[PDB]
Amino acid sequence: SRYEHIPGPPGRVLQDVFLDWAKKYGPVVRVNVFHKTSVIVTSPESVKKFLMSTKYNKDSKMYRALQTVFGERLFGQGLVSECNYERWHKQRRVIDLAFSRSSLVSLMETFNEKAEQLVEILEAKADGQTPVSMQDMLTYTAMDILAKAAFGMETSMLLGAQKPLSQAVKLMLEGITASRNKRKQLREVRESIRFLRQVGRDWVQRRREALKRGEEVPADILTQILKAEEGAQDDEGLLDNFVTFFIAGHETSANHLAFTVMELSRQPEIVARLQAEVDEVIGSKRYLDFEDLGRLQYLSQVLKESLRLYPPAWGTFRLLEEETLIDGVRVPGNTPLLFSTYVMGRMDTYFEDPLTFNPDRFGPGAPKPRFTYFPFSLGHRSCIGQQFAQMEVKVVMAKLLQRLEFRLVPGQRFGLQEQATLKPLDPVLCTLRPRGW
Ligand code: HEM
Ligand SMILES: Cc1cnn(-c2ccncc2N2CCC(C(=O)N(C)C)CC2)c1
Repeated sequence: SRYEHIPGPPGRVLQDVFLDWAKKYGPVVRVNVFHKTSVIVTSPESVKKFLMSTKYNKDSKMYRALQTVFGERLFGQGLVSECNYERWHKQRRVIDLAFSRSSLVSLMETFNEKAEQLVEILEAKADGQTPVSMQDMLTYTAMDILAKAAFGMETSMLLGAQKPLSQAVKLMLEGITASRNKRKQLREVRESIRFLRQVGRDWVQRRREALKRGEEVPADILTQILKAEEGAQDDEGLLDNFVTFFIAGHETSANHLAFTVMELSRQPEIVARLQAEVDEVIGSKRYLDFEDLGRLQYLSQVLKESLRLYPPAWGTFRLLEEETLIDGVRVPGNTPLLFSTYVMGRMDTYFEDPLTFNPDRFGPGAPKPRFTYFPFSLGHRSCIGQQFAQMEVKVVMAKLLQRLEFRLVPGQRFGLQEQATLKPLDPVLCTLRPRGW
């Protein structure tokens, strides 16, 4: 009864239903998400008010399925799932040192080496007939980049290594999804989460032994995760952030690459423009320097437009503590507010011809979306990995565009699925040819 007065109803995802309801019932709508009543707020005035203030914190109840799944601690109180401002701020300021401009410049060698490994694997299959799952290959690439860049470890998923780890990630993602929506599935999810935390324990002990033996350890994300727990009572906070960064640092990047390859397979004119830009900026060069990234201006526009239609992370929640009038609607206190870049990106009120893929929306002369577009969120709880992700994805896409042509296999769909994140429904099965052919 406390929400009954709020407007709302008497390869698709629940986000599409929410879009239909936002269009029909307006900027403040009652919905059920993760088994809880919430209110989706889709005005840019509400996005600005609630996301750009430290007054409004995340609603912990809407992060329970990241904290713990089926009684197994997962992300716990790591950087994503910690909803107490002062406990979040302490870890954020320490882990931020690993995402400095200087830190990220030093990662270009890892980005380039894993992107080059992926394109050599794909060029050997580029016979115009062998079907290749681009969603699988891009996920292996993202995992190998993350493991190396963040932890100094070689997963070698591009070589077919670490299949139990790959299985553990997939079952954990299925567990998050099932928790927010029997005996075998419980056992498999629970053992997968323990496996991932045990990977953390093993790799933290490997790093600690290296430091005690006096070996060279390059400062990385893991250095700062350890620094954040200096003098803590135990290792549970460290393993929360290990698992947080192990998962968050590859899954959305993979999803974003797969969506971009999927959408570009039906945009031959935009591909011909991207191929021309990479030819002009990097030419024959095997290696992209940091200064080359800023020169790939049309690619950066294409990747922004991909995130507008296909955001892997569709949004965020804030807790409304006190009854508040939002856009002419009385919203009771202690209510989770849902913000969706997926919903707002598909509203004609905010984007003209919203289903058209048009990179010129992000062109230099174009008016910037004002609080209608937030694939990395906004304000103090925005993605810490945003610049890491934009660099690694531009490196991978630039090297694909330099070397290969992709055709989506007929019958492959453009629809979405929601696990923990949004990603293509289908494997993005393509045939490949070398450029020139
Ligand atoms: C295209 C890629 C990515 C997208 C679309 C994305 C999106 C987002 C979004 C929407 C949030 C806000 C989540 C919330 O409010 O609950 C967020 C937070 C976060 N992301 Fe990402 N992310 C990406 C890549 C990364 C990468 C590469 C890393 C790590 C290396 C990462 C680590 C995190 C962390 C730790 C947070 C929590 C930040 C905090 O609250 O202080 N993400 N991301
Ligand atoms: C499990 C998982 C896989 N990838 N990520 C991810 C990657 C990078 N940056 C943010 C991410 N998450 C997306 C889920 C999102 C969530 O569950 N909310 C809002 C309730 C929180 C932020 C989390």
